[PDB]
Amino acid sequence: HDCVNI
Amino acid sequence: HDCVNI
Amino acid sequence: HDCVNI
Amino acid sequence: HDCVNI
Amino acid sequence: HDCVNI
Amino acid sequence: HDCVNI
Amino acid sequence: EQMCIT
Amino acid sequence: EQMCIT
Amino acid sequence: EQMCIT
Amino acid sequence: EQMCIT
Amino acid sequence: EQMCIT
Amino acid sequence: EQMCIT
Repeated sequence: HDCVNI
Repeated sequence: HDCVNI
Repeated sequence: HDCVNI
Repeated sequence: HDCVNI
Repeated sequence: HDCVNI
Repeated sequence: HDCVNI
Repeated sequence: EQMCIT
Repeated sequence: EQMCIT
Repeated sequence: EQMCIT
Repeated sequence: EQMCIT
Repeated sequence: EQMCIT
Repeated sequence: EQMCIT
Protein backbone atom coordinates (compact mmCIF):
# COMPACT_ATOMS: atom_id res chain seq x y z
CA HIS A 1 0.00 0.00 0.00
CA ASP A 2 1.00 3.65 -0.26
CA CYS A 3 -0.13 5.29 2.94
CA VAL A 4 1.12 7.93 5.37
CA ASN A 5 -0.13 8.99 8.77
CA ILE A 6 -1.83 12.34 8.50
CA HIS B 1 7.63 6.10 6.52
CA ASP B 2 6.20 9.59 5.94
CA CYS B 3 6.16 9.96 2.14
CA VAL B 4 4.11 8.46 -0.67
CA ASN B 5 4.76 8.39 -4.41
CA ILE B 6 2.17 10.13 -6.55
CA HIS C 1 -14.55 21.94 -6.02
CA ASP C 2 -13.47 18.37 -5.62
CA CYS C 3 -12.19 18.27 -2.05
CA VAL C 4 -11.17 15.84 0.67
CA ASN C 5 -11.71 16.46 4.34
CA ILE C 6 -8.44 15.94 6.20
CA HIS D 1 -15.45 7.72 0.52
CA ASP D 2 -13.15 10.65 1.40
CA CYS D 3 -11.10 10.87 -1.86
CA VAL D 4 -9.86 13.21 -4.57
CA ASN D 5 -8.41 12.28 -7.95
CA ILE D 6 -4.78 13.36 -8.23
CA HIS E 1 -5.81 29.88 1.74
CA ASP E 2 -2.56 28.15 0.76
CA CYS E 3 -1.83 25.81 -2.13
CA VAL E 4 0.66 23.23 -3.42
CA ASN E 5 1.35 22.24 -7.00
CA ILE E 6 1.59 18.60 -7.99
CA HIS F 1 9.81 24.38 -1.46
CA ASP F 2 6.30 23.25 -2.34
CA CYS F 3 4.59 22.93 1.07
CA VAL F 4 1.31 23.73 2.79
CA ASN F 5 0.43 23.61 6.49
CA ILE F 6 -2.31 21.10 7.24
CA GLU G 1 -10.11 20.77 7.15
CA GLN G 2 -10.84 21.08 3.44
CA MET G 3 -8.28 20.50 0.71
CA CYS G 4 -9.60 21.05 -2.80
CA ILE G 5 -8.24 20.52 -6.30
CA THR G 6 -8.31 23.77 -8.30
CA GLU H 1 -5.10 7.81 -9.35
CA GLN H 2 -6.54 9.25 -6.12
CA MET H 3 -5.75 10.29 -2.56
CA CYS H 4 -8.12 8.92 0.08
CA ILE H 5 -8.37 9.66 3.79
CA THR H 6 -9.13 6.84 6.22
CA GLU I 1 -2.54 20.40 -10.72
CA GLN I 2 -3.03 22.50 -7.64
CA MET I 3 -4.37 21.52 -4.25
CA CYS I 4 -5.41 24.23 -1.77
CA ILE I 5 -6.29 24.25 1.91
CA THR I 6 -9.50 26.22 2.18
CA GLU J 1 -5.70 8.94 10.39
CA GLN J 2 -4.12 7.95 7.10
CA MET J 3 -3.84 9.26 3.58
CA CYS J 4 -3.48 6.51 0.98
CA ILE J 5 -2.67 6.71 -2.73
CA THR J 6 -4.42 4.22 -5.05
CA GLU K 1 2.05 19.62 10.33
CA GLN K 2 3.01 20.06 6.68
CA MET K 3 2.36 18.42 3.36
CA CYS K 4 5.27 18.85 0.98
CA ILE K 5 5.71 17.76 -2.65
CA THR K 6 9.04 16.92 -4.24
CA GLU L 1 7.15 12.55 -7.41
CA GLN L 2 6.66 12.38 -3.62
CA MET L 3 4.17 13.75 -1.13
CA CYS L 4 5.58 13.84 2.39
CA ILE L 5 3.83 14.60 5.68
CA THR L 6 5.97 15.93 8.51
